[PDB]
Amino acid sequence: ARYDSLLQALGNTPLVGLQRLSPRWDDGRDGPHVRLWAKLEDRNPTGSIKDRPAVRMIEQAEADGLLRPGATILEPTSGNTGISLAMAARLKGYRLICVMPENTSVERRQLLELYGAQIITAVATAKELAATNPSWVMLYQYGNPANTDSHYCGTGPELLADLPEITHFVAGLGTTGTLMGTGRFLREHVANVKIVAAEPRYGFVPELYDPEILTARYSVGAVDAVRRTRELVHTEGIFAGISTGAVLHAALGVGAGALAAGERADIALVVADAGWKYLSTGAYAGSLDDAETAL
Amino acid sequence: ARYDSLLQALGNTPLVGLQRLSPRWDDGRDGPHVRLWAKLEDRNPTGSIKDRPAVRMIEQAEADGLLRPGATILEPTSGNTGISLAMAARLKGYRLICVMPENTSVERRQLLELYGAQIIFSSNTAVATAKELAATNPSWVMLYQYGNPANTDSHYCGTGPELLADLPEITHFVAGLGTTGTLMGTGRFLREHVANVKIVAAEPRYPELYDPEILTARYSVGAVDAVRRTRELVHTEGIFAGISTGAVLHAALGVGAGALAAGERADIALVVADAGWKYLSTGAYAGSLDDAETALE
Ligand SMILES: O=C(Nc1cccc(-c2ccccc2)c1)Nc1ccc(C(=O)O)c(O)c1
Ligand SMILES: O=C(Nc1cccc(-c2ccccc2)c1)Nc1ccc(C(=O)O)c(O)c1
Ligand SMILES: *Cc1c(COP(=O)(O)O)cnc(C)c1O
Ligand SMILES: *Cc1c(COP(=O)(O)O)cnc(C)c1O
Repeated sequence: ARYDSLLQALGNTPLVGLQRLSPRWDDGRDGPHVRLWAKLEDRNPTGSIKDRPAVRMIEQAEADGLLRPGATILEPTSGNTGISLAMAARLKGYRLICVMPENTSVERRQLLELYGAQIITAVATAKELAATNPSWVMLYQYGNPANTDSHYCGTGPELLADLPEITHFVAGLGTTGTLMGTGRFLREHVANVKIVAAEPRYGFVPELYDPEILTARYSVGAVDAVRRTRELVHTEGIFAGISTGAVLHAALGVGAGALAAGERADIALVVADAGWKYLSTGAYAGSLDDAETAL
Repeated sequence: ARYDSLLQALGNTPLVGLQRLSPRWDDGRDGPHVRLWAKLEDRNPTGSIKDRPAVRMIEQAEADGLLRPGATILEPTSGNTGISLAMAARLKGYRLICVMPENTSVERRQLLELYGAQIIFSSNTAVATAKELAATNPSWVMLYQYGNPANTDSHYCGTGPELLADLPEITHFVAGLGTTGTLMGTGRFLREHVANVKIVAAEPRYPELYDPEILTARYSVGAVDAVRRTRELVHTEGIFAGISTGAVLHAALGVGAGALAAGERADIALVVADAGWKYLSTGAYAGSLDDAETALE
């Protein structure tokens, strides 16, 4: 565990059994086990899963000759990808400018500046800004196969190593990188694997998306998401972000499926970031209806 | 990396070279290297170093027969130790009640309840209230992190061995001094294996575990210095740490400048104890440093 740079202290995230919240942790008289396992991607340099594609997208753009020393990077995001890229650019000697509206909160804005980024439909605006300079590159996490590659070459191998007996992989669907990359890999090695997606109730379709890979899709409501998140910290001591709530809700559906049909299940689910940056929204305390409108 | 419980997903935290912020990362014509290495103890179940002694103190109290199934735990803390114990108690089947003042914020309070703790407040009133609750029924226990050798043991048996393994060539270990667990435990261990090791403490300007023999230096750090360093650390190295890391880093840069001036090698390990997330609401990462200084108190 000795790294000459933070960029290497990346991935190799733990997988943790959720014994209290699993439908059936122990095999028994009433049937085989139905287990949830949690992949803690919040144990990453910036505390989110986006550290994986961020570093990969920079290394690929280098390899394709787009990125020369002292160059400048551009991307549409004011969230987790922004943070990740800013960390990674700073360390690779690059300059960053992120792509967001004025509307975007003071919290998100100041966090990016703290990491050293600079501040500026939004996908299109960005493409135009890259077309301004030869040394200005736009990585495009929504289209970039390096996003999908980072999970193919990291996340999937780690899961399979920790959980050879895996039956399902559940994860949030945003850029689609996680599900595409991890699902492509898991299918190759575990033929019977099911790849389940969790998403918000209502946008665009990413170039990375391939529908064949998914077995199922769950549309999750705010109240459900929040409730699950809260259950997850109350019961398991894991303080996750809101997308984990959605993922967990979907994973409990799947799990209830296996339990009803008397089958084994080992369900791996992605904890993509922690609850720290969602705390200011009150959503962890008070009523769930307060929390729903407060999001 | 497959764990049947979160309690095992603990320790084995990474050590990361700070190349930009190090006084001299490369050995050269002008002299030997002077390096800072960062032990990322924010990569822990609850995001702080207190996960290590919290789990240890529960396992020891079990072994000493204080903790039977369904029992209840008590401690003076509304911070990181409280969070850690609440996580750990919940998973070991125990009940928790924490001990705090009125002053303590709504943030800290709600975070503890979110982990499942219960609430008692007035720092020493609160220690005494807890004492009373152990006297209610003998199966209610107070772990006493400030006195408990299991606190010191967790760094002796984990933190130190991990450092030495990653950094055999270590010359200094720098860490914040609160309960003293980190410095005592890690320093006792490092001295046994690296004779010439220097154990430097960082603390703020104005415990039974404390042993003075162990420290080679003490640094008193001002709020403005602390905050500035924290900020430098995220700008330059991409590591978003808590305020105590700022203090630690300030001390580690003093030590480091020493070694550079005297033409000596240095490999200085320093503890990043938690992350900046829970300190962000205080504005201290933005604005003026004088705003940040008064906004912390
Ligand atoms: O896709 C995301 N979240 C997500 C995924 C799946 C489900 C939910 C969700 C959250 C609350 C309620 C219901 C669904 C949320 N997050 C996400 C965050 C950051 C970025 C980024 O580019 O910076 C992103 O592309 C997606
Ligand atoms: O020891 C701590 N911080 C620390 C240590 C050393 C130096 C400083 C510091 C911070 C700002 C300016 C100057 C010094 C701060 N924190 C700490 C947090 C929680 C607990 C707990 O028991 O719950 C604790 O015992 C200590
Ligand atoms: C990116 C992200 C997701 C979705 O992951 P993709 O691989 O982009 O689909 C979910 N939750 C959080 C917190 C994220 O940052
Ligand atoms: C506990 C703690 C310290 C001090 O550690 P001790 O081993 O108790 O001296 C410093 N910083 C943070 C954030 C802590 O939680």
